[PDB]
Amino acid sequence: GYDLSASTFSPDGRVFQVEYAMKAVENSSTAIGIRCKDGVVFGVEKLVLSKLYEEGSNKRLFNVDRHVGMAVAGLLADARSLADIAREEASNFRSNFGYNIPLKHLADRVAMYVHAYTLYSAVRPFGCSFMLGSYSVNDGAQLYMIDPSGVSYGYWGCAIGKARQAAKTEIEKLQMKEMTCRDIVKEVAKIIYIVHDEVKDKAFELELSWVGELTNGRHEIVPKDIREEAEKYAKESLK
Amino acid sequence: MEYLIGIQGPDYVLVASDRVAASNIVQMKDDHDKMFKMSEKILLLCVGEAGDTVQFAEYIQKNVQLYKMRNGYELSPTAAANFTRRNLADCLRSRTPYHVNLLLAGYDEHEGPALYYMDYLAALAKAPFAAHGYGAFLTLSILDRYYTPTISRERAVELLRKCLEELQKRFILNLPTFSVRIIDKNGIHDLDNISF
Amino acid sequence: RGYSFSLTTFSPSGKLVQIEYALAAVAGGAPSVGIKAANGVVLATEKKQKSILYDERSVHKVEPITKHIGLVYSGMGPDYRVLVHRARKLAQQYYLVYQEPIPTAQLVQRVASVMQEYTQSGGVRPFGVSLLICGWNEGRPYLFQSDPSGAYFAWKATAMGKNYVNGKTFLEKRYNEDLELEDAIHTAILTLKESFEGQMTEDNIEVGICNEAGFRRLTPTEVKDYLAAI
Amino acid sequence: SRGSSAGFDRHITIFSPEGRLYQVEYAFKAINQGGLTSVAVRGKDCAVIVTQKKVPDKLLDSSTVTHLFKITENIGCVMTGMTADSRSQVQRARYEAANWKYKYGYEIPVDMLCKRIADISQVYTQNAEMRPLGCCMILIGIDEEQGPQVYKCDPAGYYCGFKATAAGVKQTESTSFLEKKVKKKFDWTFEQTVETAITCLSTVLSIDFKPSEIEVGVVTVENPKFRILTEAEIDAHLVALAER
Amino acid sequence: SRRYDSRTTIFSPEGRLYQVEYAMEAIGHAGTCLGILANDGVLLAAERRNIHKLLDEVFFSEKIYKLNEDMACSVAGITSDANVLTNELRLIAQRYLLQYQEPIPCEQLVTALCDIKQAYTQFGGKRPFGVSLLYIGWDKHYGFQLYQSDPSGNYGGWKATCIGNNSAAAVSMLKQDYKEGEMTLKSALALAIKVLNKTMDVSKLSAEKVEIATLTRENGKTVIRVLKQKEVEQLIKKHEEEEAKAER
Amino acid sequence: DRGVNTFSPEGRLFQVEYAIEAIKLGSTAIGIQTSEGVCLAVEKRITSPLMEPSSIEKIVEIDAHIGCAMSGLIADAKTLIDKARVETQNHWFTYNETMTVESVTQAVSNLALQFGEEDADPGAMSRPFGVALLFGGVDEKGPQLFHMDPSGTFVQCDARAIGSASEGAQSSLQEVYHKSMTLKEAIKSSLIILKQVMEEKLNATNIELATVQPGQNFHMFTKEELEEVIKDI
Amino acid sequence: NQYDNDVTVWSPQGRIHQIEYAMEAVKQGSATVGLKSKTHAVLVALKRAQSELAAHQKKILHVDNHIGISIAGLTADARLLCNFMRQECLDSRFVFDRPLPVSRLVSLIGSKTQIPTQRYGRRPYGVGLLIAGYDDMGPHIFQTCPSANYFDCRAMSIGARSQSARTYLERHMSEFMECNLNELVKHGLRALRETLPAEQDLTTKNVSIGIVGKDLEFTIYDDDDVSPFLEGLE
Amino acid sequence: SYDRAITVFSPDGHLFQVEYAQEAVKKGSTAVGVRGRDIVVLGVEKKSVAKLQDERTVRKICALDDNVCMAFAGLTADARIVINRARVECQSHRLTVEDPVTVEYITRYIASLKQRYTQSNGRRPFGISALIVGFDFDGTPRLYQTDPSGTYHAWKANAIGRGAKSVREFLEKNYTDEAIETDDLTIKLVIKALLEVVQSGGKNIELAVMRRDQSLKILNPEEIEKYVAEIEKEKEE
Ligand SMILES: [Cl-]
Ligand SMILES: [Cl-]
Ligand SMILES: [Cl-]
Ligand SMILES: [Cl-]
Ligand SMILES: [Cl-]
Ligand SMILES: [Cl-]
Ligand SMILES: [Cl-]
Ligand SMILES: [Cl-]
Ligand SMILES: [Cl-]
Ligand SMILES: [Cl-]
Ligand SMILES: [Cl-]
Ligand SMILES: [Cl-]
Ligand SMILES: [Cl-]
Ligand SMILES: [Cl-]
Ligand SMILES: [Cl-]
Ligand SMILES: [Cl-]
Ligand SMILES: [K+]
Ligand SMILES: [Mg+2]
Repeated sequence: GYDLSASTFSPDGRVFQVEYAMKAVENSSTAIGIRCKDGVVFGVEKLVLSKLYEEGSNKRLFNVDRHVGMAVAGLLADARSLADIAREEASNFRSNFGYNIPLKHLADRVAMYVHAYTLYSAVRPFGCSFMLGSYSVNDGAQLYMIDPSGVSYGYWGCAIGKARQAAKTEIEKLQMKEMTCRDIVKEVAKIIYIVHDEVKDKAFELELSWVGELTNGRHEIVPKDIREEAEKYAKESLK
Repeated sequence: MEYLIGIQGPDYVLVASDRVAASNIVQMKDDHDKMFKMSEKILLLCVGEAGDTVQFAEYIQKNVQLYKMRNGYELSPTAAANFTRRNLADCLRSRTPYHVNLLLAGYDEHEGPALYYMDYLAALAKAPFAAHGYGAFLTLSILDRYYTPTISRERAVELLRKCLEELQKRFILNLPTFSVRIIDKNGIHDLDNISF
Repeated sequence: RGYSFSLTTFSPSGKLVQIEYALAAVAGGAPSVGIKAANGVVLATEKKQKSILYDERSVHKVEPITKHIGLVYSGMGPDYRVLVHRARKLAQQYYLVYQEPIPTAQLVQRVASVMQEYTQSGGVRPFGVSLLICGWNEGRPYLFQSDPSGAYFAWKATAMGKNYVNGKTFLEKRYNEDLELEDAIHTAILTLKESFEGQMTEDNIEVGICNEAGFRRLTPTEVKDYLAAI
Repeated sequence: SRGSSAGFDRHITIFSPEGRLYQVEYAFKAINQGGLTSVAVRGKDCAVIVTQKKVPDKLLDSSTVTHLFKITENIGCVMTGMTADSRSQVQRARYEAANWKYKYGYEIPVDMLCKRIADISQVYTQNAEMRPLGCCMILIGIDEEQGPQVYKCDPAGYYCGFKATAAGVKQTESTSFLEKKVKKKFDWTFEQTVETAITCLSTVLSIDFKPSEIEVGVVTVENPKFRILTEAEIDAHLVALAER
Repeated sequence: SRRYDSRTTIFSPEGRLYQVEYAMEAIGHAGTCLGILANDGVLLAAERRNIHKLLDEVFFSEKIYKLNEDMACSVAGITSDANVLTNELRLIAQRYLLQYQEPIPCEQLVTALCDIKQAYTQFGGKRPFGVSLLYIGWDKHYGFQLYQSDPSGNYGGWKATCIGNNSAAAVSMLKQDYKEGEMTLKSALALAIKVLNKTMDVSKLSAEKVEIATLTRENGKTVIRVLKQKEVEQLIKKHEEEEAKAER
Repeated sequence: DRGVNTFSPEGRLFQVEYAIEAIKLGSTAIGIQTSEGVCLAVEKRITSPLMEPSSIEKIVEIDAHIGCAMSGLIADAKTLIDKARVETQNHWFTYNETMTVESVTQAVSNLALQFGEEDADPGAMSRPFGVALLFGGVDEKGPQLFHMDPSGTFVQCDARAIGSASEGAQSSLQEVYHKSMTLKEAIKSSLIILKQVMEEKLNATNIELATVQPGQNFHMFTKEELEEVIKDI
Repeated sequence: NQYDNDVTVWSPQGRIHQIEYAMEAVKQGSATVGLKSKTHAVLVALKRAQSELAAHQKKILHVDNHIGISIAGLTADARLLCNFMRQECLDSRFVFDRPLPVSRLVSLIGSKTQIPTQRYGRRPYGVGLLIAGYDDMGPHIFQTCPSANYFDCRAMSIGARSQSARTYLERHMSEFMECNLNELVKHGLRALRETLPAEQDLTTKNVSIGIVGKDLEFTIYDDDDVSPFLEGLE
Repeated sequence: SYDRAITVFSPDGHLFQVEYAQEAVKKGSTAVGVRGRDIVVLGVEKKSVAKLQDERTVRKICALDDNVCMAFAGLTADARIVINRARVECQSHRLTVEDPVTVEYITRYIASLKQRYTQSNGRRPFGISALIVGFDFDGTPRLYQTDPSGTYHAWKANAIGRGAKSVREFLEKNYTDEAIETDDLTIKLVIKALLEVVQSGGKNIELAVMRRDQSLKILNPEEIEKYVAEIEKEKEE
């Protein structure tokens, strides 16, 4: 059988172990990113598997540098490992070159690390996909997504996890190029509520973060009051 | 300051060494033995820096004995002398040099008696007679004067004594007793200590 | 990580099958010929070259190792480049120590030893190449073959790659010891023509010569000259 | 023989009974998984690379979707096949070129760079613990003595210089198109190099391109620095072609 | 990786080492190689496998290797493997000369190589070397000597032996004809030819198809020589004359 | 065939489970803890009258205040026993005090699960130890008996049997054990139980017995002392 | 079958069977409960005794003055991880002269335990922990898993029949924040008691208790010391 | 370096590589040891005879040091490795302790070497058992046996290799105070024990003795035939 090692091609030229890692991501609940006029907004449908957990357990949004957020889907221990790799890459870049890592370079560097786990019987591919978002006056808003194969591209809008397609269909309806982060957070909440399957998974938390002109290029959690209004807007829009 | 001497006759090698272990202004042992049996027909006599002397000689001894166990026969005196030299030379420029001066005395069935001199630098010379220590400065000329290649063992023990009496007379250090051994076809024989 | 176990092992009948299969890669390679003349050696090979699109001069199958030694192969090109590089390095290592160009036989022995390693060392397959190595030293020409096992052989003349059995019998009929280099080049090309298919040009074969002046590739114009008679 | 197999010869890079390396063969199939084709052509004055630019998803930042890469100021490349593998190989090429210049004091020749990458790929065909990269690299640059160069290397570690070449899904059809065309030309040499590249790609795909559906990179004897054409520049070529 | 490891250094259920046994089958198919000890010397005689007409003849032998001043060997089995081992023998021998300033006794050289062979059967997961060797030598402890070693890392001393193709038949002929304590180099040579004549059942024995080397002592020095073709043709002649005399 | 660090679907390491089965091939050993000290007793399991029974040592001194009884693959126990001896002496060296029975047992138990084949030194441990151990001794907590198996799990026991007839022997230990039992009663009980479970007829040469008491150091019973205890049983 | 022996082998469903199997080691451990108020974090554990004459396995371990753990699964893996936690705590006091924040220590566990899940020939840790701590952000109960995931908990139970204990905890969790210590420990014990067969009860032999809080360094209560907590239960 | 786990447990607690190593020992030539009062004797069945063999080069009885020797059964190449390891260790002991080894010390060393090769990555067990004999510094005679597992014990007498079972049976019945009261009888016991199994009425038997302080003496064919005739004419009555 041709699907047991990332160092074996199948006869059609596939690397099934990478495809299987992708299936782990596609089983996870949905995360979205949207780039807009003045920043990037992330949102995650964070399924609550027990009411015994604290609100805030198993965050899927991370700060990887002061100007860079990361949003994940897939196997969470793998994702946290990658957040640490991203952090180290950003820190090393600052020490060596003396300025904040450009988002595109950070994405490319972490993608190459992910890629290195797709060649060998000695290790397995990461079971996660993640988005990286930043804003600066010089570089504007940037949103990248990296998958288990190590491919990295830039996006206006992106979604990862099980309702990815349904989410992309909703993101496509927005003229995000002309909208502000404050407008977009509502829309992010709205879209998470639309694609959530309330019959098949009972309870979720909305996790929101942003980076933009309004945060002075710092990646931050969306303030509690704004998140709560965004949820109320999303719920009422579901009508 | 330690003294070693060897004298090779036609079918034997005679060796002697002082029996003193000194430290600072005191003799701390007066029956010390500076000879190491390597095999049935080989003695290594070793002097020099404390620690280095016993560590080096006992390493050589164990390896000579190992060769016998592995192979069922002994190294020749010449092979043993070259093995010793290789080790000392190999350590000369290492982190663990051995500051030792040696004589190796032996009898080989086919080659007869042999006496080898080695200094701490690991230069190896075969000689009809030789001596190490400050006492060599006072005794080598006595050996040059009276030796012959065919010197009998009774006469060789006299010649040895003249060297040792010369140390009593003229050398500033108190070396009152000496170990004496002879090697021949029949192995290693202990003789009486020569004592003053 | 590196696998530390051998990928070549003995079968119950005493065969090293990975080596036999490496030999099958060589047998399916493009033909190569070597002929030791009285005063030199010729190495000749066919290019497995489709397309007018290839820049035939961009990569060479006939390659210098030193001023006085050259080689060609049959089998897998990329494996060959490994061995060329190693041969060149071995030849320089020798020169640095001895300050004399490496004797052909010494270079062969060292390259063959590398090939042997790849039949036993951990986590690798043998080379899918046989080499023909020519040289001139001690006032005399040498032609050797080195195979995927690391075995080597001195030849007066031989063929390797596709249709090598018939090439060797063609050479057995045609070789004599007194033969000169120019005549030998001619017979080497005729030996390629035996199994060619599709009209010979100076662009789809390569020829190297070795004599007292040294090893060199023949130029396209020189090869065109020899091709006019064939 | 004829497709025989023993032991693990379809899983790792050991020889099959015919002397094949199935894992290497499968790496060539991996090149086609991405569904793209690239073409490269050289003339006396320039060398060009053209590839398809597919952006199916409207939410992609299309400025980040490229298969063209600068290796040095004077060496460009088009990658075909698995994307992350390709990016890795581009990074390695960048490193090898930079290291060459540091150690030797002159820019790496295109042939030498292509050879180095091909030699690195060779290792993956002989060592069992890693797979080959499922990608194909085409390099362009100007050599001071030989003029414009096009080189290609593959997952088997083969490499060659070309008058023109292709890679990916329609490689064979592109090769036939380019063969047929050069035979007509005096001194078997391409002259309208950017138009030949685009026409070849359009013919074998049956498309008729918009300027946002292809990318073009060039090096020239007068301007050796690798340059990527804008959309407007690509459009001036598409319109000039359309009118004959 | 555990899937791909063929586990070359493990026991089989009967306490066997299969790679060693299989390597022994490879040797059994290689060229016949015999060694005979005499009172005044020791010889090796080997079937040549390099016999194609277009081969060039550049070295002094095909399968006989000088190891040091006082020793030589021949090999049966995988040639490239033999080249690795013979190079190692030469190194061991020079390490011993450097250390002791006398030549390595013959049995000590054999033992040292056999410890390397043994290791390849016990650890490291590599295939063993597919070689058996015959060693001829003189030393000051046991004079003229003949050893055999095989891929298990076992060895033994012999008056006369054979490895490679048709060994079993060659050893029978040796058991019957060898005169313990009474062989000369002249008679050992005659016997070597007799044996090769019967065990090369691939055709009428010829000088081009065999190699013979002798090891003797002359004036306190060891002499190792590969017989020239002229000499070998003469020995084959004298054997064919003797078989004619044999009836009546 | 699978790796040595593979979990079964039940959440156990196959190699450890298999090592635990090897303990059942061992001869029976018994430990009992009393307020007056601990006794350790073991069946020698002699296989030929030509074997010297004194060369079977299945009870060993760890230090003057600690003994150890073993069952299973005895050769495996050597590196464990040596580690216990060395640790107690390291502790004495550093702290100038005797190491507790619990601490010695803990130190040895940290070697269990240190096996595996890609991570560690060139020839590190390939498999777990096929041994169970009873550590019996006296420290400031008083007399103590600890049990350890190849999982690296260790626990204090009032009485415990290990080895082939440990079921059986453990049932009899439940029956006879009580907290106020004297050492002499515990010694008698463990020999009565060994006598039941042993295939051979118990005598003064085919068993070993040792004690540790607050009074006195580790003591292996001599033949004559065994003969004396064996009279009543 | 072919996907279940190596932690490096993804299955076609996007699962890693070796990780799932390692989690079974925790489900078969004896139950333990952790819960917190605004001022204290408590651990309660059922100890198994192999036989009637064995002591009962330790379940609760000291990590630092402000942190302790309860374990379920392979004991030797628990000790290895506990030793790692101890060392990380010591390092933090050595370097910074302050206690390691509990959430940062749990992050370190997640990172350490993820590594062997991704490398050939390594295995997951076969242990689950409940972690009780107190720092500047108050009391904490965290849960760690063989998957290397971890959870910040209002309360939790892991091990055999822990679903029962979890149901009790959900039922009463709105009370926990405002409970005095005595009440909080009682809740822990009641939850743990839900895991027991109908006949059996909590005793001084089978219950272990760990407590840390605002005014109380991490302290373990066993044997006669659990008696105060067991009286005035029911 | 090669780090595969070679010796592992199987279901029911088996170590198959060690069991297979033991099978290798069982196919080896029979070896016997008896411990006498002031003598210890080793005897071993030869290989296959072979008239053209140099006998000296295949002995299966080996000196480890002046006061200790051993015989083995199983893989002869493995034995050589174990022997030369033990020879090195005897010299380390003399170096650091300034006494010769006890037979027990060197046995324990050899046994732990063997145990280590059943529990270390990349290696298979040694396919040999050894009978180790000699005298302790205080004159006490000793006979120990080691096997591939690393287990060792002391014996009054024992056999290893092919037919060890029946040779042990014979020894159990024949090892008395009477049968070891003298040097000759101890030696004649060993020969009798071998002649139980030894195919060509030996002939193919190697034998060696060690006396208190006296070092390994091997017996020549002439000396063995004298014991053989002396035993055979006694078994006529
Ligand atoms: Cl996704
Ligand atoms: Cl490996
Ligand atoms: Cl090169
Ligand atoms: Cl040169
Ligand atoms: Cl050239
Ligand atoms: Cl530079
Ligand atoms: Cl054109
Ligand atoms: Cl030499
Ligand atoms: Cl030499
Ligand atoms: Cl048990
Ligand atoms: Cl548990
Ligand atoms: Cl456990
Ligand atoms: Cl989890
Ligand atoms: Cl659970
Ligand atoms: Cl070892
Ligand atoms: Cl046996
Ligand atoms: K590969
Ligand atoms: Mg010093």
